[PDB]
Amino acid sequence: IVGGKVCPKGECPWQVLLLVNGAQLCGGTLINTIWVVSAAHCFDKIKNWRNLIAVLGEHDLSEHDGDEQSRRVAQVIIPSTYVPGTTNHDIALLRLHQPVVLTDHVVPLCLPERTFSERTLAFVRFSLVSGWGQLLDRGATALELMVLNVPRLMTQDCLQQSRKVGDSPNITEYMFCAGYSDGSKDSCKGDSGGPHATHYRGTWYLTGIVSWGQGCATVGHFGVYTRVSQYIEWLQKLMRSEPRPGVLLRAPFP
Amino acid sequence: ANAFLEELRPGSLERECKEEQCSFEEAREIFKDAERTKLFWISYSDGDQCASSPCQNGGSCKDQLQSYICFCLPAFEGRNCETHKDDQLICVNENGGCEQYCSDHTGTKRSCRCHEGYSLLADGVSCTPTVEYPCGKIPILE
Amino acid sequence: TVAAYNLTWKSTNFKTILEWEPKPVNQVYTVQISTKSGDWKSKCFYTTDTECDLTDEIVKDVKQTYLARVFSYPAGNGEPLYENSPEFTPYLETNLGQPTIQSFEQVGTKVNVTVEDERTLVRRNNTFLSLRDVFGKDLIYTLYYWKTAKTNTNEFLIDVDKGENYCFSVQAVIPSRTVNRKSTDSPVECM
Ligand SMILES: *C[C@@](*)(O)[C@H](CCCNC(=N)N)NC(=O)CNC(=O)[C@H](CCC(=O)O)NS(=O)(=O)c1cccc2c(N(C)C)cccc12
Ligand SMILES: *[C@@H]1O[C@H](CO)[C@@H](O)[C@H](O)[C@H]1O
Ligand SMILES: *[C@@H]1O[C@@H](C)[C@@H](O)[C@@H](O)[C@@H]1O
Ligand SMILES: [Ca+2]
Ligand SMILES: [Ca+2]
Ligand SMILES: [Ca+2]
Ligand SMILES: [Ca+2]
Ligand SMILES: [Ca+2]
Ligand SMILES: [Ca+2]
Ligand SMILES: [Ca+2]
Ligand SMILES: [Cl-]
Ligand SMILES: [Cl-]
Ligand SMILES: [Cl-]
Ligand SMILES: [Mg+2]
Ligand SMILES: [Mg+2]
Ligand code: NA
Repeated sequence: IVGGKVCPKGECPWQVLLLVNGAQLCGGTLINTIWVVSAAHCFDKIKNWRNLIAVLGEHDLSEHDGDEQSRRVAQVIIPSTYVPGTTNHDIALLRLHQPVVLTDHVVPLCLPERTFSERTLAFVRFSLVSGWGQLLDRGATALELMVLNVPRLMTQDCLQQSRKVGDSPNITEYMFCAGYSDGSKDSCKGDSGGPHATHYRGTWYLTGIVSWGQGCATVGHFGVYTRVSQYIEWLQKLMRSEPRPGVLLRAPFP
Repeated sequence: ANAFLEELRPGSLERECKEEQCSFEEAREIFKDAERTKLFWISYSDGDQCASSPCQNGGSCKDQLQSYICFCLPAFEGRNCETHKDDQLICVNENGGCEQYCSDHTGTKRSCRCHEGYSLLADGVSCTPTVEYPCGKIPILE
Repeated sequence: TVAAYNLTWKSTNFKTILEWEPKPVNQVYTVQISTKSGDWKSKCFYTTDTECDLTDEIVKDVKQTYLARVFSYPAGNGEPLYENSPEFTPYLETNLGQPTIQSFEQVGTKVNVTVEDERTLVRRNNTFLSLRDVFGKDLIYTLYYWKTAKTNTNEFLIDVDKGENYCFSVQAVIPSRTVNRKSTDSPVECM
């Protein structure tokens, strides 16, 4: 996160830290006691599928306390349409091997229905993005969880304002822009998989996943987030599925 | 207006324009200067655009030049107070007032629903947790 | 479908209507309005009109700056096509309505001319505010008589040659504006 603040411990209680071979990999969002949503691209270079861990209740990566809960990741489910090395369909659903235990420091974010998300949540201007990613583009990651409030744009507005870059990825119906074009504030590398969370009438909902941006807080560019509303039925169906033996499952989308 | 030997009388705004309709020339006979006459004439001949009663639903009309403004009662809006705020209870209008999920039902009233972990209250729109740690709430702040 | 165009704000005494083109053919419209940091509120849902009254939203704060956008939806129904309006700041841009002379009186050697309070669409405490309630010292009235007088209130006190009949017309003015600075002249009234 660039230009954010530290999230007071306990105030981002659905944030997940994913680790691969005990090293920090990406963020994620807890959506009930067993299932986490993150970004597909986080898993492009994984070789040791059996050494993925999700940590809930984390805040300060330099100190341990009794609020952290770690669970092995039993399954990583990615849409079959996702192409490694590219940005479209940038979502993963992770099944934890055992449930985390809900506490004052560990609570899921609500996964909304599609129509509610498209018709109501999409028009709430600001939402929170969070993570332990880079503090500056090409700068060292954060030790304390950081959070940032960002405004959402419809794609037509995002496209016109944005400085043209030759060879850049298309903004598709599966993604939406949010943030600021003036260089001040954005999510960044190492925040991927983390929630874009929207508050509506006293409850918080998952509306985006940190996905891709040109650098981070580049002038003339916004952060781009996976539109989670396009995957509600896909996530719901998969959460009803029976576990497979291998960890990675490519599942058809739609 | 003109009648036998009335034009022997000097002109009178009240007699000729307020109590009767006056022609442009009768008006000019009163004001004399062309510019004074046109300033009078611009409004006098404009017409009362409120005479068609355009403001609906108990609203109030104020005449302007070639135009009017409608002041609506609190339950109406629109140029002519034609839109009934009470007829607007559909999910795209502020989520139908549902706290969480809204479902349209054509002909009959929209209904409101809740995420798992919550249940719908007596009021048909509010949601209440049914579990200790429902999704989307921050325990240390509540 | 085609996006709306020539989005234009029509506003007098805070009654504020957005207008656009074109007439729809197999498409309907919905309007949204917001302030720069606020949430978008929908209005005129699936209308086939090419106007949308936004008075009730903008009178919540007439000094805010509002952005509207008009969505076009294919008849019977990704993100839709849409077009943004110009920004609109009601206190700076609303037209001042045509005023009316309420009365004039000869108080001996002088004539008082009183301008009727000009009602606006801003409500407070369940009643409509006047232009002077909203603008305060930003609003003056000007009187043309037969030459000119100006007032910080709704009344003028002018000197008159006795037994002579005078004619009056008045204009609402916001002297700090450069555009839409003055109303049209009131109807002329005469002694
Ligand atoms: C994996 C996540 O931790 C991280 C989150 C970044 C969120 N960023 C912002 N909110 N600003 N996501 C990624 O690292 C995914 N990759 C990129 O964002 C990528 C980084 C390179 C860069 O130029 O910044 N940028 S990109 O998505 O725009 C992108 C993707 C693919 C190809 C690109 C090229 N080509 C064709 C070589 C050029 C430029 C950007 C490209
Ligand atoms: C008289 O009323 C009609 C509608 O009833 C309106 O269109 C005119 O503008 C008004 O003068
Ligand atoms: C004019 O104003 C409207 C709002 C209503 O109150 C009417 O009763 C009145 O004449
Ligand atoms: Ca820790
Ligand atoms: Ca006569
Ligand atoms: Ca006559
Ligand atoms: Ca005459
Ligand atoms: Ca007569
Ligand atoms: Ca004559
Ligand atoms: Ca008129
Ligand atoms: Cl485990
Ligand atoms: Cl990036
Ligand atoms: Cl006034
Ligand atoms: Mg008389
Ligand atoms: Mg004559
Ligand atoms: Na920027």
